[PDB]
Amino acid sequence: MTMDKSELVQKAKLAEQAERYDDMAAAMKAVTEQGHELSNEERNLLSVAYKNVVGARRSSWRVISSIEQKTERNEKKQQMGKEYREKIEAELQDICNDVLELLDKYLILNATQAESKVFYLKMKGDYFRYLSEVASGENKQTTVSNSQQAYQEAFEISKKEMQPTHPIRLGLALNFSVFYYEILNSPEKACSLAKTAFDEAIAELDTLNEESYKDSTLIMQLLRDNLTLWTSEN
Amino acid sequence: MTMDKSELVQKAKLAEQAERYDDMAAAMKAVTEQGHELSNEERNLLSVAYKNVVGARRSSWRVISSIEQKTERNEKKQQMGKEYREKIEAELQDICNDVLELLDKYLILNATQAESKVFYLKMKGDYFRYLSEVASGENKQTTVSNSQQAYQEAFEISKKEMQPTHPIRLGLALNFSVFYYEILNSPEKACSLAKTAFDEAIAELDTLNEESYKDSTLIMQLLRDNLTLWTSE
Repeated sequence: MTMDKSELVQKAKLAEQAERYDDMAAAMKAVTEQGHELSNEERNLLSVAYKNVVGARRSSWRVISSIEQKTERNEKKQQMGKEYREKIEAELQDICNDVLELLDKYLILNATQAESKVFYLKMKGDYFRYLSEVASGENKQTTVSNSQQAYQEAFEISKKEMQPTHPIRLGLALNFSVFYYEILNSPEKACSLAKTAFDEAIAELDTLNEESYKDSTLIMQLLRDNLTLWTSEN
Repeated sequence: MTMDKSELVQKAKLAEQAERYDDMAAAMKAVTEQGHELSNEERNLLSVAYKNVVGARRSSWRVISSIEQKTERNEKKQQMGKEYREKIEAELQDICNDVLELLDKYLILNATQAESKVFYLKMKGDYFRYLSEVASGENKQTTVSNSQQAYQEAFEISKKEMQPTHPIRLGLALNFSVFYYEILNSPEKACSLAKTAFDEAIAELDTLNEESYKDSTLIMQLLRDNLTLWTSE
């Protein structure tokens, strides 16, 4: 948008406080479309806004999907359940596609440092993952594959360029391992990935911190908890 | 759109389960616009949908208003708080105005029994009251006056036609008394209305019935609590 960036950012913050996450996302999409690299604060606002927008549609889709499954002899209740589920699905797809287009058009190509690049490639993986959850047929294999590919690309960059305790690297490992567990139904790959990322970070508990170690240890703990759970479920 | 009434109702119910109240409201608006008197189930769906739609905006408006009064020294910051509040205010106005138009064009004129008519006039009062909360200047006096007028018209019918324990009649007295107290700053009139409604209901306990016993006595208790609070001030 042609609106002042600082005004759009302030509107995003107000929208967040008002719990008007569709407004928050529109403000940050407008900031993105100015075509400058986002600051850390701006990137976080964009990410929170769309998480919450897509989150609301995912929750509605789960509720309506349950109703629609559940055998329905009543012709109008059944047909309206299915049509409404389809309407929510399309809304969700449109949101994810809008994010994916921001990523491909502005965010990934304007990213000039490895950490930002990893952050955005991770987000691409996350939004393909959301699309996967509602996809069917060939489109499902395609979205799953695209999600894996974005997460893998992020991950190789993060291993080459970032410290293993960096919270963005750790957050990627968390999400990627959970992708394997929940989307690909592969607890073995999920464990293998989470274990390596956890062990690599452990090898560098030489952060500083003692004052700020928790920026890393809190996600490390999430990885370690998944590992213990997964190992004690197989 | 091509949906028939049964489809729209089913959609409204699905929308409610999904917490998609804007969709719920749009479905009940379309049902209304078909021009038939609403069933009791339908009238309740419409009321719940719009309560939730408007309630969300009002909640946002209160949040923004509070932030705007903490500060903030900016050319933007106080200015953006005000502009964003104003955006919320126009959204709220558009919702209330849509309801008011449904009420003026379909609901009130198609109502064939007193209880419906009172319900919808009360709602007209309620939605002019919501508009008042964000109005300023001359438009504020106009919305307040319109709220009072609709509540009054409802009240005159209810006293003539409905039992004093009827939950709609009691709910009207509650909302109307609270209007006088909170919006018009007239505690004496507020107390008088609440006290009369409470006293009339209590004199006719045998008109209570199993189906609406709880609904009635809960409102009667609200009226009695306001009365105790107000008289204490």
